[PDB]
Amino acid sequence: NELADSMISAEKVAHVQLGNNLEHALLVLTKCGYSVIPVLDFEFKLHGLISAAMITDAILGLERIEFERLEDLKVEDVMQTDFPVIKDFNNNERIVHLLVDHPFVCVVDSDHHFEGIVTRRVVLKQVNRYIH
Amino acid sequence: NELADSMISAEKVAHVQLGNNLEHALLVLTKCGYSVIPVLDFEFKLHGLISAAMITDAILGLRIEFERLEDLKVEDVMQTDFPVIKDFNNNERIVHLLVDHPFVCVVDSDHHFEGIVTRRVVLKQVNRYIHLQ
Ligand SMILES: Nc1ncnc2c1ncn2[C@@H]1O[C@@H]2COP(=O)(O)O[C@H]3[C@@H](O)[C@H](n4cnc5c(N)ncnc54)O[C@@H]3COP(=O)(O)O[C@H]2[C@H]1O
Ligand SMILES: Nc1ncnc2c1ncn2[C@@H]1O[C@@H]2COP(=O)(O)O[C@H]3[C@@H](O)[C@H](n4cnc5c(N)ncnc54)O[C@@H]3COP(=O)(O)O[C@H]2[C@H]1O
Repeated sequence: NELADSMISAEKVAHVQLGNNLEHALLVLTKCGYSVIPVLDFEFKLHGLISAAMITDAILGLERIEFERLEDLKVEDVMQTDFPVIKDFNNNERIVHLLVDHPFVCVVDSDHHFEGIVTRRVVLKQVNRYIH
Repeated sequence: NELADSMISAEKVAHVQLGNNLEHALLVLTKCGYSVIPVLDFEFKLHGLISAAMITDAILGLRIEFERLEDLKVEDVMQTDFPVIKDFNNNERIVHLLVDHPFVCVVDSDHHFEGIVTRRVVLKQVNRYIHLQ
């Protein structure tokens, strides 16, 4: 229902490049402001999602949060790999069902090439539009 | 509408307390799994919202300076300008805020924190409507 024409194009999407370390990923997360962003390789294929909580949980020590380890771990060590996806817009009831539990959903082609995202905000804008 | 009945009760909402340091706030954020949560005082008054993004941005030097986490208080970085629900008389205002806020706190007239209203409850009704045709 014209969620297709609303998808946030991949090139406007903040992301972390695969292979980067967690120090770098924290920097990208902090600068862009977004709490969960996708992880891509140099061909812009989607491998996972990353957040600050994923990074911090991975450096929890027995006495302190071991930040010195941020340099040593890479984003693929801690990124989330099981996450829903959209391959086409012929099933946009699925998008809405999905958005109930996921702030955004990645859309990809058959080769898992990252096309962009659909966000809750897109839907809620339309809901507020039909009431007022 | 039924928006009132679907509020998440306060006892189910993770929060950090005033006066703690930024390291404490990170541990709570990381442990509870939510990325933005309220800041309450010892009487359950609502004072702010805090995320890891606010925390890390506050120690972002010229490199991130994690050593200052023990010296900064949550009230030094928490967000203090945010909307709140006082009543459920104007629920189309609640739909309007969810456009730009993943959740909105509801308070009583003394700013005691009573719970939150999340985008998720509106999205469920949307999904329900489409399932009925
Ligand atoms: N820089 C900004 N400008 C304006 N509003 C902002 C904003 N940052 C956050 N918000 C508001 O906060 C909501 C939650 O953002 P969060 O980063 O947790 O979660 C976001 C974020 O993780 C991801 N996302 C959205 N846009 C993105 C982008 N350009 N790049 C990367 N990720 C994005 O999708 C989730 C849902 O986004 P949605 O827009 O529905 O909902 C957003 C948006 O309504
Ligand atoms: N344990 C869990 N079980 C089921 N689903 C989970 C979950 N943790 C996260 N999610 C899903 O992820 C969405 C975004 O969560 P986030 O922590 O960014 O953003 C959350 C968080 O900042 C806050 N929030 C919601 N419930 C909370 C709670 N019990 N305590 C503290 N904050 C909460 O309101 C935002 C919107 O929450 P909403 O439920 O609309 O949307 C949630 C929820 O649908």
